Amino acid sequence: EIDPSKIPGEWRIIYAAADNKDKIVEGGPLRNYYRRIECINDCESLSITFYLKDQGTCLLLTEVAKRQEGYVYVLEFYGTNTLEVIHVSENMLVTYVENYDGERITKMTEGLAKGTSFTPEELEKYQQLNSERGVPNENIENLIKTDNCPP
Repeated sequence: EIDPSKIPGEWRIIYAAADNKDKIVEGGPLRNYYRRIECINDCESLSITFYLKDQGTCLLLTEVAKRQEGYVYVLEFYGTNTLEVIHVSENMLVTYVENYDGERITKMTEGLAKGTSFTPEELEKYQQLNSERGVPNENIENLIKTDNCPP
């Protein structure tokens, strides 16, 4: 059960995982450094602020994802995406994204944090969510360690 009151916040991304790992490694289009999620009209839309890093340059973007059904949203960004908020707590948010780039479908997750770094229970929860959705835990990338764009 998703509590929409917990969705908004100054989130940072710790981990991402994808079946097509090339999408989320450094230089990949779906390696996105979160800064903020804002709910618009009671989460009818999510306004998501994040950085892309390209050739050493930090690109600060805000993209708006529109509600499709429940907490599944849609946005065009390097292809057609659905983005689902699959877990949210006071300190953790996990997304599940399906991206179609005209050639491949990519299934991926993002593990976002507030406060201190992911605990062991948070790490395990993230891996369990991945396994439930067929996203390989062997394809987990640590994003926070390469996030050197402005706070």
